[PDB]
Amino acid sequence: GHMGNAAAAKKGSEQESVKEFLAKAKEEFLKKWESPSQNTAQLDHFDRIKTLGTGSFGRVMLVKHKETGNHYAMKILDKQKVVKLKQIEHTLNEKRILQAVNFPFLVKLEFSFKDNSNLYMVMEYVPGGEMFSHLRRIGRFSEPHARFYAAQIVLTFEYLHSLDLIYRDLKPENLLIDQQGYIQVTDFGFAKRVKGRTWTLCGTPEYLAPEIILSKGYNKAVDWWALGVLIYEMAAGYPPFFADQPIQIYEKIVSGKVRFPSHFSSDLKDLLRNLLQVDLTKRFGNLKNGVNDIKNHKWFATTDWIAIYQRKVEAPFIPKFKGPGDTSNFDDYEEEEIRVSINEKCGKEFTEF
Amino acid sequence: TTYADFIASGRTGRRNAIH
Ligand SMILES: N#Cc1cc(-c2cccc(C3(CN)CCOCC3)c2)ccc1N
Ligand SMILES: [Cl-]
Repeated sequence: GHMGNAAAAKKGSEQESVKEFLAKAKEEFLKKWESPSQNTAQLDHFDRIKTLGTGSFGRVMLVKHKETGNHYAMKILDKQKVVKLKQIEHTLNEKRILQAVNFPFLVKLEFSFKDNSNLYMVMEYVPGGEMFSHLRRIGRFSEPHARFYAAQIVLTFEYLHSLDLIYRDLKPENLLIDQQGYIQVTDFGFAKRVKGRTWTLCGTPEYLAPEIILSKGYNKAVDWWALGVLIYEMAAGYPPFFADQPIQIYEKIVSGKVRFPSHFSSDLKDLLRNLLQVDLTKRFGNLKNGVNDIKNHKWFATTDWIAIYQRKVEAPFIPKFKGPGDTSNFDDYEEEEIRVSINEKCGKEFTEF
Repeated sequence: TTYADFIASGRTGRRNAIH
């Protein structure tokens, strides 16, 4: 066989220990899911410094807590825009997930509050910026560098899936790098509690699994497909399926064909063919052996999963850091004032926030 | 090359989610 006695016993024990960890983690998540925290700070507790990113209904800013001097990232959502864009449920769900999860690669919610006009989530500040920027600048990551990040996503999805959470929003634009070079996942608007299947068309064209494109009921296997897209893009510098227009991307995704750069190792190509598998009865992460087909793949043979979780592996890349509050690794955005209206807006719909 | 095709796609910047 592939393993002698000692290696087989060690692997078996490790896999049983994962089950034991996840059972405890689920119990802890379910307690917090049922008894969420709320109303833990206020706006005049913070100085607003700079915008780190924007979207159609909200922005994220670097802020400084006045009394302590500690920096945080504050997501500000305009209640009226959330309603207009049909994002009430996603917004409440994102906050509920963030309050209840606990894992070293998931961003921590430190405070949350609301006022007459806005909702506020105050999270850890992650000073290395988006993976996207580093990837486009460097061009591509070497296989060991890509593998270090991939391993963190594997563990994060193993954790989320054990809680019956599908993630659905994986891409380099949505992954931040911390001061130690490790990944932080921040965005949970598209995540959903799904023990079985779900049906919403959501995601980003390059990262959509075929079964989403084809309007099927789908399951957590879409996250394993997206992991394949991410690993490919990290290692190649471009994603496996691209074109001028989304429809042409979708035709490539559903085709069952993927091509690889000549510098990809055979181990990497094998892993990617098994993750980027159109046939759900064959996709790694969706078989009888679950996540173990991924974790035990040859491409991950050098990965010490516990050392990654414990953050004891030296990162391949440490972002520049001039000190607390340094925003050099984020883009510059037009700044806009935070207007708080004299009249409360949308109180009933956000009672749970 | 494949890289040139990627540049030609116009989708090298941050990508939005659908709808
Ligand atoms: N530090 C930090 C930090 C940064 C962000 C952030 C930064 C840039 C853009 C974005 C979005 C795209 N992922 C675009 C804007 O709406 C949110 C999602 C998010 C979120 C949470 C954090 N804790
Ligand atoms: Cl961009």
